Amino acid sequence: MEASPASGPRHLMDPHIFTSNFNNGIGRHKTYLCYEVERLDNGTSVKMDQHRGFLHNQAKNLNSGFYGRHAQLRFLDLVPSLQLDPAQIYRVTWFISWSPCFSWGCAGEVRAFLQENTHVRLRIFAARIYDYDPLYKEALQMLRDAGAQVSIMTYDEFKHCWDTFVDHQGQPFQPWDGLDEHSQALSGRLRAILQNQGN
DNA sequence: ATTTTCAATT
Ligand SMILES: [Zn+2]
Repeated sequence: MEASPASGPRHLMDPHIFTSNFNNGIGRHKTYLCYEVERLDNGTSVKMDQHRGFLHNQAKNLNSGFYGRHAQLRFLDLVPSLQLDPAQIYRVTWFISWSPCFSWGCAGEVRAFLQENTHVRLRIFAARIYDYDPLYKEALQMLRDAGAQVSIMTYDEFKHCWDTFVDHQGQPFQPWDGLDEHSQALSGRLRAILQNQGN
């Protein structure tokens, strides 16, 4: 297991794990949540020294054997840690490999946060939409009520994501021929869920 | 455009 270099900083993401996790292929994949924090200044976006970070659904705990719930809930507690103030506007984007998520408290608590902080802008990016049965359709509409901000990832974003999430020299990102077929479906799948809004 | 996928330990 070569894994990422020990002398290297944990801020860099391994290329195999990043590609394998973003590959969305059939086999074994660990759910990962990536988020970014930026400070807006009079309409001017400003980035801090380094607030990039991500969370995984895999943790350790043999003595308690207890596992954390949805990674989205854990990030919710990360909001108060930053101590965001209502006098300023901050842009927070959450990236999740899967979009579907059945739960009566996950989206419920997340929706309550948006209602409590209407000045906070939250963007949700769905790398792939296929994890829960069609029921997730109603769950998506519930979150869309307060999170009316849904966007799909594009191949161009993948190139930048690798450089931003991965910074290796001599190992360029090698895109797989699968975004074109899903890229068009992602737009069709996203509008399909919103099409129910006409009802 | 589609691909009948692992996640709590030893
Ligand atoms: Zn959830």
